[PDB]
Amino acid sequence: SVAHGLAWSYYIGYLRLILPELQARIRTYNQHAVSQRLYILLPLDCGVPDNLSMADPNIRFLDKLPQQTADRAGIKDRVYSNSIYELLENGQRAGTCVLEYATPLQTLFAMSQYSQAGFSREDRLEQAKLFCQTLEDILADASQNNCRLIAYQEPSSFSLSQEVLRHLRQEE
Amino acid sequence: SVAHGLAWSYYIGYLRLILPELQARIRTYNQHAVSQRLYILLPLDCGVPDNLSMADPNIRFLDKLPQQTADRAGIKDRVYSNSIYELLENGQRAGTCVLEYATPLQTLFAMSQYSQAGFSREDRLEQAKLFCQTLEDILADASQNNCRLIAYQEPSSFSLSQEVLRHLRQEE
Ligand SMILES: COc1cc(CCCc2cc3sc(C(=O)CCC(=O)O)cc3cc2OC)c2cc(C(=O)CCC(=O)O)sc2c1
Repeated sequence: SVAHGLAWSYYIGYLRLILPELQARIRTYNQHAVSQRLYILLPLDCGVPDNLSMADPNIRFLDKLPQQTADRAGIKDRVYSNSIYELLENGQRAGTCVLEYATPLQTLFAMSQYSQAGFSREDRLEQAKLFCQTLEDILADASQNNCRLIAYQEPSSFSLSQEVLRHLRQEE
Repeated sequence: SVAHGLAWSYYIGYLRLILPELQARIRTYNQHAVSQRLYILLPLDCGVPDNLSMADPNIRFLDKLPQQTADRAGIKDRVYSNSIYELLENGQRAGTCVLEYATPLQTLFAMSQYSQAGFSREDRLEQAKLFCQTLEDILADASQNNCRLIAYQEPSSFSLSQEVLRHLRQEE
């Protein structure tokens, strides 16, 4: 309901707008190597920290991609900013990619805390799963070649960098 | 459902982040007069053009506000851009304000066109109304002093600039 709408809104209002322009931005950054594809982190616990290096020190901020701008609903030159991270493994750089969390999962988290939202805290997991499955279904028929969904459930020793590396290595 | 979630997501993922910083950005622009408050256009027909001057020539782009940046879900310095418009009336500048459409209304429009979205085209109006009422209910208890909702239904001679001016003049 909320998850279904969030997945559609994230796709329509964000991914549909950045993904067609992403490959050219990465090619530009590389010519001035960062992997292609936006790697989207989908923690099913809906824990969305703003600083990726805090979630895993082995996920190290490298640089920002050149920004994309577009006139969007009266916002002239609405800016789309994306960050490049290096993934470390036993002190070695193992991968470089454009990475971010899916921000609707932070909305699901925050909504469950507001009494007026009518969203119970114990419904978070079911809604996160529906969000991930819906987004997967959208991207299958859309965008798909320009991004990779990294959905995961934390157990208490978990490596976020290893989770991303497993997806990055699958691309060969 | 989709409208309820969109209203909550627009508030949590956007308005909650820009509205506390808005007054300082407008004060800065004025000291270097633009009205305070973000004026949000809510067309119940869900018609969201990207260029405001196309919707009404009497709504003239003036300048961008200084951008706001924040680290957001792994996006370092995620940029929030907002545009300042002058409102004209019989060739006279009648008001100056930060104006944009609510982008979730463009999501409602686009969702109704995608077969996979399970959203019928004839449900748009009911969903737009629910989105506007929910956002109003959120802002009443939140942010409210930093923005003004301009919800309207087009009839076939309508002045968008006059609709905004009526709200702007109410602020005195
Ligand atoms: C219009 O519907 C959406 C929905 C999302 C999913 C997250 C929740 C949310 C985030 C944003 S961010 C936002 C704006 O920046 C306004 C202008 C614009 O839509 O581009 C509007 C909304 C509305 C939202 O819920 C409806 C989204 C996420 C976006 C991002 O820019 C990702 C990074 C971030 O969340 O700040 S644009 C965007 C647009």
